[PDB]
Amino acid sequence: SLEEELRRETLKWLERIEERVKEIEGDEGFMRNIEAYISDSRYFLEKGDLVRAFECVVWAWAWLEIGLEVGKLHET
Amino acid sequence: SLEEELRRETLKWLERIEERVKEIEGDEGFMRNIEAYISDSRYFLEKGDLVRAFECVVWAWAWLEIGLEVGKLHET
Repeated sequence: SLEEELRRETLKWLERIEERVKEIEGDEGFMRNIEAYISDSRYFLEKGDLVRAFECVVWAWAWLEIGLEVGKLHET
Repeated sequence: SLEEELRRETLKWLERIEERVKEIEGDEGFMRNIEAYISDSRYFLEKGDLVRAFECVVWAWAWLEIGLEVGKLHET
């Protein structure tokens, strides 16, 4: 149930960002960080490390959202 | 045990940032976001919403770390 809640949220945000990353462009470091935590969330999700899996999806989203906010990233 | 793992990590990162926020200065929006998710992590942690509690601590840290990286925030 806590396992259920973390799995559902991780997958939800991970499926969203795998699409979202494709819609934005900009600073290559920001973009590399994004893919780096996307890869890591995917990897931990698969082997069942749910806390690290969720932790990496939130970092991926923060680099993405904050990148957009400060104009290091732009929608295509 | 998953409850244990989320509680331990949330508290650990929350006690660290409550100190850390005091050591840095800069852009007031960045700083307001930081305190806003610190407040929210504290609130969810207390009522037992562990996933949202952890989720807010990671956002608080990302605004802080990324703020430092892009030089919107500085160590005092």
